[PDB]
Amino acid sequence: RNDRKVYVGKVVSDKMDKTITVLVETYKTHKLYGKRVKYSKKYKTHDENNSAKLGDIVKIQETRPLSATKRFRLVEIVEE
Amino acid sequence: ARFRGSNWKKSRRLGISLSGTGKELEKRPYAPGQHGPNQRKKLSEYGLQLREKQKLRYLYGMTERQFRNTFDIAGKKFGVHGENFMILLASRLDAVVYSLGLARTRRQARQLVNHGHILVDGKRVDIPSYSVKPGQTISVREKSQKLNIIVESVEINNFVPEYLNFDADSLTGTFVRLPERSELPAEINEQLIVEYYSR
Amino acid sequence: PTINQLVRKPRQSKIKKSDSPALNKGFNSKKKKFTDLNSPQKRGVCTRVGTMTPKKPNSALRKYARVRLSNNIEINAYIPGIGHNLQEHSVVLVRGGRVKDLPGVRYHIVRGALDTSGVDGRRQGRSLYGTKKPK
Amino acid sequence: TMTDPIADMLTRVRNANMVRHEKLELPASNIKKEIAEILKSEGFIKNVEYVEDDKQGVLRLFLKYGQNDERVITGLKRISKPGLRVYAKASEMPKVLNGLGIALVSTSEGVITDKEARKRNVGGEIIAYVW
Amino acid sequence: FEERVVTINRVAKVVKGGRRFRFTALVVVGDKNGRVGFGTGKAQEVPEAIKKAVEAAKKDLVVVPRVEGTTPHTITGRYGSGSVFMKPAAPGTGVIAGGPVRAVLELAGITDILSKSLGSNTPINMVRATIDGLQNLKNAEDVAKLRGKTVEELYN
RNA sequence: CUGCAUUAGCUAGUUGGUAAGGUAACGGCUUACCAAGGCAACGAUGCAUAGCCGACCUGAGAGGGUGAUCGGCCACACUGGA
RNA sequence: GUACCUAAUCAGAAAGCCACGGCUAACUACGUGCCAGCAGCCGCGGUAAUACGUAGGUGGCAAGCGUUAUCCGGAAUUAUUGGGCGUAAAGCGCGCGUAGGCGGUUUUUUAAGUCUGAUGUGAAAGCCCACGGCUCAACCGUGGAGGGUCAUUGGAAACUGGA
RNA sequence: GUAAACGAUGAGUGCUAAGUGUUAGGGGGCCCCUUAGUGCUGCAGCUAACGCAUUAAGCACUCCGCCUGGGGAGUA
RNA sequence: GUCGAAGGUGGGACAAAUGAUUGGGGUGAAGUCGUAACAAGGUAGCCGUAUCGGAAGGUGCGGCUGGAUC
Ligand SMILES: [Mg+2]
Ligand SMILES: [Mg+2]
Ligand SMILES: [Mg+2]
Ligand SMILES: [Mg+2]
Ligand SMILES: [Mg+2]
Ligand SMILES: [Mg+2]
Ligand SMILES: [Mg+2]
Ligand SMILES: [Mg+2]
Ligand SMILES: [Mg+2]
Ligand SMILES: [Mg+2]
Ligand SMILES: [Mg+2]
Ligand SMILES: [Mg+2]
Repeated sequence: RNDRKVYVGKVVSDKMDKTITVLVETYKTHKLYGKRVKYSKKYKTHDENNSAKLGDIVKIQETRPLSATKRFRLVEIVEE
Repeated sequence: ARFRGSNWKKSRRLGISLSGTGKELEKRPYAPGQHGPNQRKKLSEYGLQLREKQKLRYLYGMTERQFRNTFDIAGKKFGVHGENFMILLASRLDAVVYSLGLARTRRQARQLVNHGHILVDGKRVDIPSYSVKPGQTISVREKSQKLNIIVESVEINNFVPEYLNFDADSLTGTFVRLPERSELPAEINEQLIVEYYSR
Repeated sequence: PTINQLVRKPRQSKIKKSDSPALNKGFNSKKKKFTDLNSPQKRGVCTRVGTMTPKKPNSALRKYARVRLSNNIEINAYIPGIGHNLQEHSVVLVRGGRVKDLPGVRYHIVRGALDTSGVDGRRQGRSLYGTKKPK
Repeated sequence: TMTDPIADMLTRVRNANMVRHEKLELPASNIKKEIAEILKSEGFIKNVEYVEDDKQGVLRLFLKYGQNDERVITGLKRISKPGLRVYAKASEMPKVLNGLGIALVSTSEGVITDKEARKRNVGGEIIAYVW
Repeated sequence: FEERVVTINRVAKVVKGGRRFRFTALVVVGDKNGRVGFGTGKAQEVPEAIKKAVEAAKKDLVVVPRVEGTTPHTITGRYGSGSVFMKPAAPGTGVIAGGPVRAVLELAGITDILSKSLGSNTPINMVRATIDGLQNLKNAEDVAKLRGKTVEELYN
């Protein structure tokens, strides 16, 4: 089986129902200067049991579109 | 040819005998025209570079476009650019025919090739710009074997460079190998020409 | 600047202005809008033809014409050569090139194109002044 | 505050070299000792001594001055910096002064010169150029 | 020694009567075999200024390290606001340099070089910058001696 | 993979959930119901401009400029809707 | 009945354009006289103009040569490579501080950055290199080489990051 | 909420000849050593020059603010 | 019957053109008035501010030397 992409980030919003927003931080090198700059993307993730809470590190895997904006699911909670 | 003007005036201007005999420079070794006899001011660095380029160009009777294209392809090769340019100029069917001695003049050799008298590897080549490579045999067309011009030129035992190998009996030459800078004209400072094309 | 400053705020090149703005605009009649297109020459109609006094220290009467171009921009175009046939309502080709003496003239009239006649008796640099070979 | 201890080391060497001091002392670190050892190995500096101090240690470098007091080290430059880190692949390793100078490179095989890096086919962070 | 007149300048000193003019000459001197010099001379007449410059240039001659008609390593010669980058080139490259730099490099016997004037274009400061660069040029033998290594050890 | 902050707020099917309908198909895709979310100085929203790319022009290079011909992808077919 | 080939006849039908004070290769005469004009810039022209116009001569190119428009270069004049801020343009009047950027020494560990491989992919055409076909060349064909900030997977661990 | 608000010189850190005065200390024999200020003089180095020079405008690393011909205009 | 192109009506937004008149700017006669700055520029100059005057400018207050003879 081909593998879906997996990301690790911190939950920044738990307000929505059965949903958590996970901020994934990556570095983008400047094309000219060459310095890496911190960049963040919020990924809307499915949390069926409303298990996760703001401030917990989480592992998310890509899925089929589960909503208008939700494309990922919560694999596990790495830290709390 | 292509340039068909006064070869003497061009020799006198460039301070070099294009015929290779000095007949142009014997009586009046100074630039042509009204102000020729009067003193000539010193050439600028650009003036010297241009002079050297024009010397080589008019020696081989080439147009500027073709001269510059030849300079480029020479540059793309391996070794010293200037030398490669000069050997590549010498490898022209024009120059090869002249140096074999099938004609007494470079323009004559050019007309011979251009009018279809010359054979390369048994087949007719009519482009004076044709680039002869080592191992190729230059010959005269079977019909043109008895041309007064060719026979008379061959009778005049012109010195044949070492990189060529001519048989006057058969009117057949062979491009044995690439020329050497030693064998090429000594009046040309190719470095100036490289510099000219640098800027 | 520091590298962090260069990343936060990039280096910015100076934009340049055309010396010949009127040639770089077109007009659409149907949409009634100006079009941005680069043109080497433009046709125009001479609103006025007269002489101008050059900026000091130069002194002369310089021949010029005010031309309404096809894009509808009014400009002052210099008339080169000795003598001209141009009058008001003449149709002319205008190219780029400013006259340094004349303050407002940023264009030249092309000689020997459309209505503009070639300079008569020009025998050197005829192509510049629209004169045919004399022979 | 102090942001680049390596750059400080190279500047101390540069400053002492300008005034033709025989020796210089600096606060020690494992990287700075390794840099010093390469400089002695390449013949840029005479000697390196380490003194335990109960803090971070002290490195003592003895500088080399040729006959006529000609300086063996002409120049030193920090390449990779805290502000902008510089790395090279083994293929892309730079030559300093056409091989007359050296580049000190931090590689997974240790802190080494550019020549060793090309030989071992291991790239890394370019710490400095010394010529 | 070959001599090339880089620039001639008419300079003026103002007096009560008016301006008094003299001519200044900058001349490069070289044997075309690794020794080059520069000198300036001032006189009422250009020939006399040239002559004084030649004598000055001969007094100060700098030895230039050359590796087969090129420089040993890349160098940027800097003097005042004058800056000249010089990079060694392969044979047949020719002298790629502009104005004063060309005169200095040619008379030093360098036939192949890549150069760019990065600073002032004032002739004297360009020349001084060029000379500075050549003075800071080093040869492998000397570097090896200074570093107590063989030339082979220098290159590994 | 684009400019502009003399454009700083934006959004209410909007953000999520539940159920149903609908589609080749996942899905606010749609509709009721429930909750108040979602986006934004890491530039949202607005305004201007533009088909995109393989390439092409220039430059020692790093870069800068451009997107004819040919090939790929997209969009359009008097205008708008079905 | 095209290409090509052969034979016969004929130098006969086949050179123009710009420039020549400096940059920038190439100067004289005559006319004109701050006029007429020239001009990219410095400028030139008011009576002995190598700068205007023409002529002779020369220079640069050539079935082209010039002009205009536009882009890159030269321009290190947005400077990562590769500039600066006492007096030239440029240090906020000065604190307190938030985000961000950056950060002392040692050990252990990890392996995100970093380094080193493998695999897949980055169409073809093009560029580049080589070879081959066209009388040559342009052009055409073929094979390499190159092109990711790429993905996946195996190692190394000094430095940066994490613990 | 602005001044020629000036050292027309951002802040932090380290390094690089000396001589001399002065302010508040510390230490050891009037002298010597030392810490933090405040002046003058002066190498190396730097600078277009003037000058700066352990109170850098020297040699370095970090971060911030600012500049890119003059006028129009600090205007609309 | 729902949805629905076009069309109609309404209050706003933005952009461009034009408008009696008016404001400062620029350029151009060897125009008119004075002489403010550059020397101790004949009251050192300049900076911020306030006020006054045909005009440059004057004066007050604070500041700077990028001034100050003997
Ligand atoms: Mg469009
Ligand atoms: Mg460049
Ligand atoms: Mg003309
Ligand atoms: Mg540039
Ligand atoms: Mg200033
Ligand atoms: Mg301050
Ligand atoms: Mg391809
Ligand atoms: Mg202020
Ligand atoms: Mg003190
Ligand atoms: Mg006064
Ligand atoms: Mg006064
Ligand atoms: Mg009063």
